[PDB]
Amino acid sequence: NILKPALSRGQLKVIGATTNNEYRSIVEKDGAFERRFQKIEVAEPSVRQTVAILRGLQPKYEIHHGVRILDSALVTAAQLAKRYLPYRRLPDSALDLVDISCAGVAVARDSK
Amino acid sequence: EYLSKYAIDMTEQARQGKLDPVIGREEEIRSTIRVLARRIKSNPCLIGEPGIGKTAIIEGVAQRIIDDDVPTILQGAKLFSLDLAALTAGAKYKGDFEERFKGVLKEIEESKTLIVLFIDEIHMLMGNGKDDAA
Amino acid sequence: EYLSKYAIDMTEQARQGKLDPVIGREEEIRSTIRVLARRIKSNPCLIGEPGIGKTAIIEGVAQRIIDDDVPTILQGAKLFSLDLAALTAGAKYKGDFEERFKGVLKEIEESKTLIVLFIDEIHMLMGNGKDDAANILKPALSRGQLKVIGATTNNEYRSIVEKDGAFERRFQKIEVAEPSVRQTVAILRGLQPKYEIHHGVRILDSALVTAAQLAKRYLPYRRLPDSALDLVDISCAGVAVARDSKQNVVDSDTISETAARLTGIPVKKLSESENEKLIHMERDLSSEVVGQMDAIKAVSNAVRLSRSGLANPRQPASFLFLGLSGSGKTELAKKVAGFLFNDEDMMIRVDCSELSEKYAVSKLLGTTAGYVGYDEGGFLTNQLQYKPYSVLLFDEVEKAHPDVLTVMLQMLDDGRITSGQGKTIDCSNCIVIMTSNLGAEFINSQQGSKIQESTKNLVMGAVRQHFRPEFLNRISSIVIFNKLSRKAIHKIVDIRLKEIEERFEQNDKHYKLNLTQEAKDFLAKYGYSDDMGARPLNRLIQNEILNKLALRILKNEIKDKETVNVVLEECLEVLPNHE
Ligand SMILES: Nc1ncnc2c1ncn2[C@@H]1O[C@H](COP(=O)(O)OP(=O)(O)OP(=O)(O)O)[C@@H](O)[C@H]1O
Ligand SMILES: Nc1ncnc2c1ncn2[C@@H]1O[C@H](COP(=O)(O)OP(=O)(O)OP(=O)(O)O)[C@@H](O)[C@H]1O
Repeated sequence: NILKPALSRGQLKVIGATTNNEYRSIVEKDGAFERRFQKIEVAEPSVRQTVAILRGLQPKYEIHHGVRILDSALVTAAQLAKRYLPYRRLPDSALDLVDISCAGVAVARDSK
Repeated sequence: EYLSKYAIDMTEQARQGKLDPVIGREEEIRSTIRVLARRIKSNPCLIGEPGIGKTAIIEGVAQRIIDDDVPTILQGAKLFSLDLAALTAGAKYKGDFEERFKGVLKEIEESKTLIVLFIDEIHMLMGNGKDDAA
Repeated sequence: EYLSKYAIDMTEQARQGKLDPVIGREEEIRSTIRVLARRIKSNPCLIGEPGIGKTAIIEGVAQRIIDDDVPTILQGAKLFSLDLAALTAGAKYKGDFEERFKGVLKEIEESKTLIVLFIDEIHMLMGNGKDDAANILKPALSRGQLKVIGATTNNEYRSIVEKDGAFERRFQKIEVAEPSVRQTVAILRGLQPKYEIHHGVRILDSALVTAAQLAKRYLPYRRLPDSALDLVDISCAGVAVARDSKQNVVDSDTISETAARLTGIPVKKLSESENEKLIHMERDLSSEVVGQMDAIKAVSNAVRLSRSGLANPRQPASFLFLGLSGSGKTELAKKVAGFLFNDEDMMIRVDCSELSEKYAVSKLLGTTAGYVGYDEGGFLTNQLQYKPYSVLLFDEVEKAHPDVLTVMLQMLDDGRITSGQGKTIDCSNCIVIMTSNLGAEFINSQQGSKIQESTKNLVMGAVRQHFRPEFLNRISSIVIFNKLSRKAIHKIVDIRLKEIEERFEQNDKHYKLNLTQEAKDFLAKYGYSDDMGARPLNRLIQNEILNKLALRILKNEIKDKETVNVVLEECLEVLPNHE
């Protein structure tokens, strides 16, 4: 009855999260969970939105790595993420480019 | 008493207004009652898709009992919902959990009104492929 | 006295009248006694399907002992029901399990006669992973008589033997038979007074006969010793239950109807009206399906024969629907379900469109153990096990490969279809409707809307070329649907327009259907693409009416209702504005 009697009574508020195909498995294997949880579709952000996110996270990266990030750099990460990493969704794809680039600067400092 | 630890008094909850009033399903509640009113193997099980309302029927049973819509045969009755915990509270010390279960059964038959026990998720009764099902 | 702490004295129960007497089991009882009389292989094992009187024999033995129908050799023995608490009373303390079996296995022979132990479920011994779980005490001590009688399910016996070995060598396997209906009734009669007394109702003797006979036909999943009693006990309760809510058990009005409430099977409800079940069927099927009256009657009549169980106990109502596509070859089937279950969606559609002999049977019946995924029964087993009188539809059964057709051969004649699991279904109470397009080559000649004799034979030729006659010979009727004469089309257009209204959810916008004879003729005339049946009428309506309507709705040019007129096939009907 994992979470069951409580979810069924409005008690034990639970916020779940999973991947579309994982969900598919929930729906097929249990079914009743789909009747216990309210599905909320989460949408991939656009490039513009992705950049806004990156700007917001920019200080976490600058502080962590000890680097300064140009705004055009973040725009670039989002554009390149969409164009060159088509199989992986934008939030991480852009962040990987930003985070790794920042890391590279830091690593490079210790290379000399 | 094991019922005070391992089961919910559905009829208490009905009495307390904690259960939704049942709407319709008159034939299903009558069918349920006719089976419970049997003398031999009086054990109905509600089958249907999840999301159908079969629990609501069980709540309906409790409501019928509270307001005595239940036939004379079954009016002097109580309805409890057995948690899996009777068995799933831990099997440490093989057989103990089966004994708690049997304990519950002793309480149910022993005199104190026609106590009927509700088994939710009856699939759990399957045990470990018979074997542990005892 | 371990036995007085952990076991029930079965002869106590016999003496106290707590056990039911048994009928017809005398030889099987004698067999267990004769085995006990042996010095070697002295422990009988009652083996059979669940419910096949295995403990009835044992309970019967206890009575035969107190009644002295047992050799004195054995008669002086006492019988006890063991296991369970015998073991589970201990838990902590390794070896307690042996200590629990040990004094039992000593007291059993210590002066106070010989005690026969009953392990009703031998299969629950041996040990869960062996673990020397005191089971070893049995073989170890088994030389000292310590006679044990036990029982197991046929399936379980196999498991006992394979798991232990010694048990096969120590026990005498005994097959226990399922009784015939005649024997079953005799059993029921013996128990009749127990139920009459227990419930305070009477039972008609014909009712007992009915329970056994009815159960044999409509409860194939439960063995007669139980199935017949279930109908008796449930019925008796039904009488007492109704009586004692805020008399006797009638063969018909109580048992036949009870079984139907339990299992489904409308024909055993012995309904008060074949007007509101058959007559209305023809009318309503005819009301919605225009033309093909011949088919409607064929089905209605085949269905009629199932009333009261008159139809053959091993043959589903069965049809093969041939004819022009668009003639309602599957629409009729839905309407039949629409009548039978008062709901068209209750029909079990079988996707015959997708068949290969290598998957074709397996997706219907599933597979055996050892194969990726068991969940057997995709389309047939999983439905028929729960819906005894469902109606099946095979959309293009003709695309089936011989393996499926073989399943259908069984279905159509002794429908004890074996699932991949190995368990049968027994769906003789279902309705089987199958379809095919084979007659297209002849019916498309358009030479007469009612199938003509030449056409009929040519169509049946193709059917007989395609399916083996063995299949065809098992179908209740083969019907070639009539083509949709213009006459039919006018009636159909009205029906379709109403259907559109009926399906239009929340009909704020609703059809006025100011068809007038002119648009009726427009749809009926221009939509009469005879060689495609009625289906094109739908396309015409979508193209000419609904598209415009949808646009006017989107533009909010319509607030409610729905104006119709003809503006002037070039007129295109054209619905008017509204607001
Ligand atoms: N006929 C009804 N009368 C009153 N309440 C109902 C009725 N049908 C549904 N409900 C309400 O909605 C729920 C019906 O779902 P129910 O609890 O029966 O789930 P369920 O059918 O048991 O499915 P499950 O197998 O996930 O338990 C009830 O909890 C009740 O609140
Ligand atoms: N005799 C009829 N009266 C009213 N409507 C009909 C009639 N025949 C056909 N229709 C309409 O046309 C369609 C007939 O569907 P149906 O699938 O039976 O055609 P079909 O011949 O089965 O197609 P196919 O042979 O490929 O399964 C239905 O959608 C129904 O609305």
